[PDB]
Amino acid sequence: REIGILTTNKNTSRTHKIIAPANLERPVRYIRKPIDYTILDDIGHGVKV
Amino acid sequence: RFVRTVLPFSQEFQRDKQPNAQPQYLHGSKALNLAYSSIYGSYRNFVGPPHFQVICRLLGYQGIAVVMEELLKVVKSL
Repeated sequence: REIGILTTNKNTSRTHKIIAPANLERPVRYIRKPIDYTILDDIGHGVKV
Repeated sequence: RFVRTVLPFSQEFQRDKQPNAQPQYLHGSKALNLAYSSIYGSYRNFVGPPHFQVICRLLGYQGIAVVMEELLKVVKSL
């Protein structure tokens, strides 16, 4: 009890060397599409033509 | 490791007189007394981990706590 008056807990914890997510990042297939100029109209004061 | 300094600034320890008795009371025979003194003479010129661990074993926990509190009071005064 006497040494305990001057004692505090330690913020020590254990974690694995490497931790991975539950779901990995799967690759996404590439699809060719043409240039579209009507994608920024819905944001801001756009103009529809 | 701790080693002694030079040009001491304090000489007021005035320790108590050493007790003297028959050789038997201290390390058995006279021949044994010289060997042990020589063996332990290497620890006189420094203070290190071996001294600290022996202090911990002898003082237990009450000695550590009281020493720590007194040192805190000394720091407060200084």
